[PDB]
Amino acid sequence: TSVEFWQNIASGVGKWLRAIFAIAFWSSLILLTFYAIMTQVAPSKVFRLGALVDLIESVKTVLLGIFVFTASVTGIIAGVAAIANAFGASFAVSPIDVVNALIFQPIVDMVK
Amino acid sequence: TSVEFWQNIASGVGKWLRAIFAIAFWSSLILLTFYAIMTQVAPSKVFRLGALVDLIESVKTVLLGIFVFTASVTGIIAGVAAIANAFGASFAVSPIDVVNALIFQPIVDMVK
Amino acid sequence: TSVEFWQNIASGVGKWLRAIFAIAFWSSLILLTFYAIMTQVAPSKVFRLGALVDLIESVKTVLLGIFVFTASVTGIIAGVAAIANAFGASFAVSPIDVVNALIFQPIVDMVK
Amino acid sequence: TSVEFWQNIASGVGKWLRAIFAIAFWSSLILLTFYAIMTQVAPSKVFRLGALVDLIESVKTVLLGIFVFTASVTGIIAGVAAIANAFGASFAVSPIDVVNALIFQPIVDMVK
Amino acid sequence: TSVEFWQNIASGVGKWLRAIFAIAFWSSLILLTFYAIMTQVAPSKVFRLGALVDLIESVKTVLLGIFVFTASVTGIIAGVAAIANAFGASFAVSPIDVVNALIFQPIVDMVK
Amino acid sequence: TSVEFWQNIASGVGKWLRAIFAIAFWSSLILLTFYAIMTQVAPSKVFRLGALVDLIESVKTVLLGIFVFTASVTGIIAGVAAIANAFGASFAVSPIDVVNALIFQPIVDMVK
Amino acid sequence: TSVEFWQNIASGVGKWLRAIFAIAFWSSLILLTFYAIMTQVAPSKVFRLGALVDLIESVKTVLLGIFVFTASVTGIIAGVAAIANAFGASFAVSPIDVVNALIFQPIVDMVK
Amino acid sequence: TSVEFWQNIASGVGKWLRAIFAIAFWSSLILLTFYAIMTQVAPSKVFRLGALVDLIESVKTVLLGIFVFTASVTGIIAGVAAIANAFGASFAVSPIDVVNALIFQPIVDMVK
Amino acid sequence: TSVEFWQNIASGVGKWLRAIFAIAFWSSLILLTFYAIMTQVAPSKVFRLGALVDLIESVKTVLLGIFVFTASVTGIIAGVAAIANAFGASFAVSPIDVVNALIFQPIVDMVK
Amino acid sequence: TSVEFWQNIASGVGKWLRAIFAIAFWSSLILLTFYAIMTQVAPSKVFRLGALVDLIESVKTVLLGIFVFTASVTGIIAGVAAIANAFGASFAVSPIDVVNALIFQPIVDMVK
Repeated sequence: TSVEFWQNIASGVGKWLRAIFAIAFWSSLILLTFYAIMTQVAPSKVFRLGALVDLIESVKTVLLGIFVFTASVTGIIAGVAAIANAFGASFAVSPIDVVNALIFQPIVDMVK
Repeated sequence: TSVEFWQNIASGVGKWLRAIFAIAFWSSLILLTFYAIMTQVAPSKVFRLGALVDLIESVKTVLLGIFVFTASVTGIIAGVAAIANAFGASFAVSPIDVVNALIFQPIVDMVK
Repeated sequence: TSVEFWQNIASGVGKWLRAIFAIAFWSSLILLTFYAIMTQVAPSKVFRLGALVDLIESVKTVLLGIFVFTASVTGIIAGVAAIANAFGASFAVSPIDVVNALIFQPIVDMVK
Repeated sequence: TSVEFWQNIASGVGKWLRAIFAIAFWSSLILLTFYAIMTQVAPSKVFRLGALVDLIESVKTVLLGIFVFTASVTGIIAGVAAIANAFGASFAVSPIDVVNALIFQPIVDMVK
Repeated sequence: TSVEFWQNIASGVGKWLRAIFAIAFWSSLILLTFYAIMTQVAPSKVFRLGALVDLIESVKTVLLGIFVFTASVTGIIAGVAAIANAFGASFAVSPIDVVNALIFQPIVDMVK
Repeated sequence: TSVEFWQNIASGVGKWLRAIFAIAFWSSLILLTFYAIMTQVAPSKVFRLGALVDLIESVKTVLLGIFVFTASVTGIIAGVAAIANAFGASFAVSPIDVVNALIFQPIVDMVK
Repeated sequence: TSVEFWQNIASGVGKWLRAIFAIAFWSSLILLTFYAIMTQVAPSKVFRLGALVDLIESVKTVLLGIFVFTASVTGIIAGVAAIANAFGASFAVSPIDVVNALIFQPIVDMVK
Repeated sequence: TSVEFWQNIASGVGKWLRAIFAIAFWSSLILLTFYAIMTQVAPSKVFRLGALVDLIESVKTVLLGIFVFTASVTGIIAGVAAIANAFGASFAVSPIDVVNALIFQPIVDMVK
Repeated sequence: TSVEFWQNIASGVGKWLRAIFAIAFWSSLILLTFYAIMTQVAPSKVFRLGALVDLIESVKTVLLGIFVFTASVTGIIAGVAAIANAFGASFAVSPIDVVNALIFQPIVDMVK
Repeated sequence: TSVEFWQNIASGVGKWLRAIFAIAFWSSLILLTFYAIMTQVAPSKVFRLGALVDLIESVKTVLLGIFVFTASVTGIIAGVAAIANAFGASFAVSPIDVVNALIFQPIVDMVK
């Protein structure tokens, strides 16, 4: 119906999504903690060993997911910036600012 | 539904998990004590010897579990900090503070 | 063919599904009991230990499933209620009543 | 096919399982008795000593199993009761009644 | 190409499948026997104990599989019979006859 | 490929397994005899005492294994017979005949 | 690109696979030998007993694998031969020759 | 990479394993000799008696291990030979030659 | 707009794609290395075994992918060359040069 | 974004992985040393015997893992080299250099 309506809805959903993404990262951390208490308390050696293995699995998968997310954001922004070339068009969007704000800004300002 | 709802639930579950993790560490200590009384009271020499061996087993496994937990936390935090590089992004999260608060802060403030 | 026909079929299948869901929850409880007798009777220590571990696995998975179900119901109802906004539409559905009736009402009125 | 069919089958299997669980507990008691006669009759001192040790092993493992069972039942019921909160839902199930009926009611009414 | 061709092929494959299903049930029985001789001959106590545990595992899994099969057959036949209702259609198929012939008829007429 | 092929292979392996099971039982008997000659010839008192203890161990473990085997066979056959109920299905398999033929028939017809 | 090219590549990979399969069978034999020396040299009785048990495990699993392989080959060839029927088609492939050449021909011509 | 490479590696490891197995058998013999000198020199009667008992233990365990090894080799070879039947396949491997070469050929050609 | 514009863009994207394909192959190699360290460090035997299995999985899938890629390139080039026939048209493109340059040229000139 | 960026990241992760792999091998050596001190200090004979057995287990598993790693690397490189054939393509990669640099070069230059 009107432009600022869509602007407001997009901004709201964006902030909600980045907030819940930070919550998701810290939930991965708490799941790391849960596997820690599991390997601390599990009676048999084999269960503690399996808890250590899946702890390493969780840390590796969270790191890989973060890597893919940041790499994809940088890739899309740099691809659009480069595709502005070969045509003469100027794309001054400062990719570092957007890749910082979308990825690491919501994460940092949290205390557990 | 709302952001602070998820924030509160995550904070509550985090504090509960760290508290029960400290309880778990001190339960490992009391299990050490139980093996101590076992090797103190076991009539035959062989049973006292086995109690000593599994006492050493328990101390080694608790130390290894603590090592894996702290190493994994430091590894994930430092990996995200380093992956902030090569892209120009800034990740000022003070990894020492989080590795202290998640690992050793709940443990220290307990008296048995 | 006619409206009340579909109304009746939907109501019947809904009541059947909630009844069998309560049966499912209490079957999870009886499976907990089965693991209890397993760890009570299993001759070797290792089998009792594994029964304890999978008992904890069962309780954690049933709790997680209940959490996801209730959270999803609350999320859909609150999302529709909020999407009634930004347009002026009124959605007076009392989400608490529906999340109670769909989730906890069938469960409570059962005795094992 | 029909609701009361599943209700009857679940009730029957539940009563059978709790009865056999009480039988299991009293079988642990009779195994205690068997180790008692073993340490009473075993000719060499070492065999009587080992019978005493495994008698203590049996009593400790039965006590630990009972503890884990009752703690898990209380934990699941209290977790569902608490998860009824933060949403406004009411869960009036009287956890004490169910933890009594599932755990200690079948055990008490037996004479050996 | 022609109706009785498909009728014959379906009947043949059906009889072959039910015969091999009865063979499968009696092979589960012989596997029970193999675990019996294992726990009878295994030198160490721990191996006999594990053979007893996996013997119980095998009997429980065969019983659960038979239960799921018969329950699914009864469920599909009764569901089609009930779905004949609410429309006025008549479905006189005698579900007991089919659930007997598909499940227990091939099994009974075998001697090991 | 064909039904009677599988029938013949199953019957052959079944008879072989029951024959070797009877051989296993009588080998348990000969091991009892070996412990008897050990406690008869062992020079020191302690070795004769230990031979008596492990003789009792062998007899108790063979009796327990036989008990578990026969109880499991009776349990599976009676469970299938009872699960034929609640559905109307008839399961006329004469459980006593099968529990006799699988358990005690191969054992009896042997002379040592 | 051309027919005999694919013919040659398929023949080469087939001969390589059957040769390495024969190598695999004889490696199972050498693993049997390794468990033999383990149970011959293992100092404690329990380790020799476990080596005997896993030796039996290895022989049973190799025999079961060979059985499944030969049964599957015979089953596929006989199924295609039978499916040539009911349509009038002739399938003169001599299943015995192929089941011999694929299974036992590479194995026999080896000396360890 | 190539067939004769795997052939050579398998042959080499096989010869090494059979040689060390013969060394193991003769080491069992030298351990018999060590128990002989122990019972010859042990001052107290009880220690000589215990040395005699564990000497008998060693001879019985070496004989049992050799029996299990040769029986397992004969069993696997005869099982594959018999499983060649019921399918028409020919398995001309001369089981006696392989059971001789794998078991007794390395042992005989040694002088202590 | 102009021919050499499209020529330049196609050449640039082609070189970028072949470079990242070589990077992908060497990343498959480093993933092989990661599974190697996993099976080297994994505490329990089962985890090392699974790491070996998925290591073999990775090598087989990389080899199959390379095979499909090179076979598809050769197939398309040879198909166009052959379709030049039956019409009299000449297609002198030297398929070996293109299948070398597109497949193996980017891979070889890399050092890890 | 750019080629040398991916080149640098791949080279860095490769060197890090090979360094930590060498660390892993020497950690296997130190674990061998730990089992050595265990069997040196363990009071009862049975514990020293078990330490010897698991010492042999550790050496065998490290040797098997190294074998699988080097064999897989040689296999993939030789498979790609051979698949360069049958198409005319040239693959001059010197497999010996890569199998040396990826496997043994990081290991050798370490002093413990």
